[PDB]
Amino acid sequence: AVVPSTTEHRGTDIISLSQAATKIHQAQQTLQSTPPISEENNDERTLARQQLTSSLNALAKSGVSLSAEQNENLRSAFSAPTSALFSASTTISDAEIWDMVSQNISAIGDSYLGVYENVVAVYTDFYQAFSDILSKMGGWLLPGKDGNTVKLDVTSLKNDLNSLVNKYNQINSNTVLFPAQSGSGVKVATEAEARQWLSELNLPNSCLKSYGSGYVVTVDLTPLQKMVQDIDGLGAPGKDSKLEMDNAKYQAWQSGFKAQEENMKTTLQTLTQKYSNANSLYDNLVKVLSSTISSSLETAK
Repeated sequence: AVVPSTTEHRGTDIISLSQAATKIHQAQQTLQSTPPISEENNDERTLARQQLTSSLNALAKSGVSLSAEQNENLRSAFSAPTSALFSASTTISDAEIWDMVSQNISAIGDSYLGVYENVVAVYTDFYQAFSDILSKMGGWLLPGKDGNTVKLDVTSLKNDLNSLVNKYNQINSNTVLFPAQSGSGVKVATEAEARQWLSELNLPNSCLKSYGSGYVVTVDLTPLQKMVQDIDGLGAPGKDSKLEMDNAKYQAWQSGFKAQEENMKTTLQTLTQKYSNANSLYDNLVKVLSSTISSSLETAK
């Protein structure tokens, strides 16, 4: 080829670089606009990453050239990471580096981000449910028949709470934070792994539960369960109606009920913030990617 061109890349190379940029961006847009709040949503995030992965393999497979800086840039940002499902972290060829990028980014997208997504999706759904019960408090609290007393429909409150605790007490694909429950038939992890993610999510050991050959991490039911305990503690209700109690008794019970609600709120917040940092971390990798692919298309003629 003695005719002037705009790039040392091949037409077949350019097609790959192009599709990669497409996937990279569609991925980045998907991951930034679709929150991990529903199972369907997570499927789309997961998909966007898989397609971004494929695009990368195509690049590596195609053996698409790469300048020195591009190689070192890509290398640096992607090499030597993913240790302990924590965040921890020569002349390497071009085909070799795409494979690395394709390998590592996928690990992060799955073993890390993917977990956080699933965590926020489960914890979200879980707190939502608790919120809904909480909105029924209206028709469950009425001032005392005479003067200073208050009637609490302890029974209905307790029933609801219990159903909630009962639902998430099971071990299925709607109550497991880690590992993510893909498919039919419970997915367990080793205890070391279970405990790693337990630390990562700053969750109590109670969230750790065994299932056959392995372990899984669930939501934290301690708060809800203390709530039920206290309700049981107010003493058996009236005949079949509500339980009456004076102010002191009621005041103390309520503050406690708020303390427990407050607890879930704090767990949840730590989870979403941590999810955020994960998602961000992944995005920065996707930026480096788009940045390298962009530099690779620059008119080098």
